[PDB]
Amino acid sequence: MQIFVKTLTGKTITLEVEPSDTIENVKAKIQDKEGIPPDQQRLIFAGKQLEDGRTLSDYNIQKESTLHLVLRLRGX
Amino acid sequence: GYNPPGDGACGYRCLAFMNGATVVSAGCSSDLWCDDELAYRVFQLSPTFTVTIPGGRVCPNAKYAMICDKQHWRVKRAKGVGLCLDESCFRGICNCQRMSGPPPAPVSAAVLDHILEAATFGNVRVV
Ligand SMILES: [Zn+2]
Repeated sequence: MQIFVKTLTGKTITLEVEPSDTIENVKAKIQDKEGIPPDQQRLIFAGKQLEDGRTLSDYNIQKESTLHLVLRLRGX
Repeated sequence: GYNPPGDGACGYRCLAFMNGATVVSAGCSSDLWCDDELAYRVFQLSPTFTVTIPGGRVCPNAKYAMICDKQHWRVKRAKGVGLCLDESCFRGICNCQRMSGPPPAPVSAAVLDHILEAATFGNVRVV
């Protein structure tokens, strides 16, 4: 199924996922497309930061859901 | 805005700038660099800015954008009064409309000093 990830610049990324995908795997899919290391990524859905070992289904993230990608930043 | 020198305390210099203060650093290693978590602690006491990257969205009610560009922090003045609400505003993903309101109170120099001193194990202090 597809989900969408909205980045800080307003770009929308489309990911191919399954409900059993872990947040860690989703972050690796985002790295594939945007080049951001997973350890820098904070994924937000329903106002909550998603934890790495959980699955999309654990958060009831269904087809055509949109997540926000925010970033850890340091500097110077 | 404000573009700090490139010394290790650069992000702390930005936080101070947005609160009408300056800092002195005895040296700030990369493990002690200002990060988004520390910036959020300061935001919670005077919620006037969004932390983001170049081209990133700023809360419409932010007075400043604190921008991390290739591991260098700087501050740009934004178009709001400094009336941000919560962490969604801090990250630039809120649904705010620009509002008018009274100018925001900065974090006091002493309160900011304690946060910076603790975060940098004494190496960065407010002047
Ligand atoms: Zn906002």
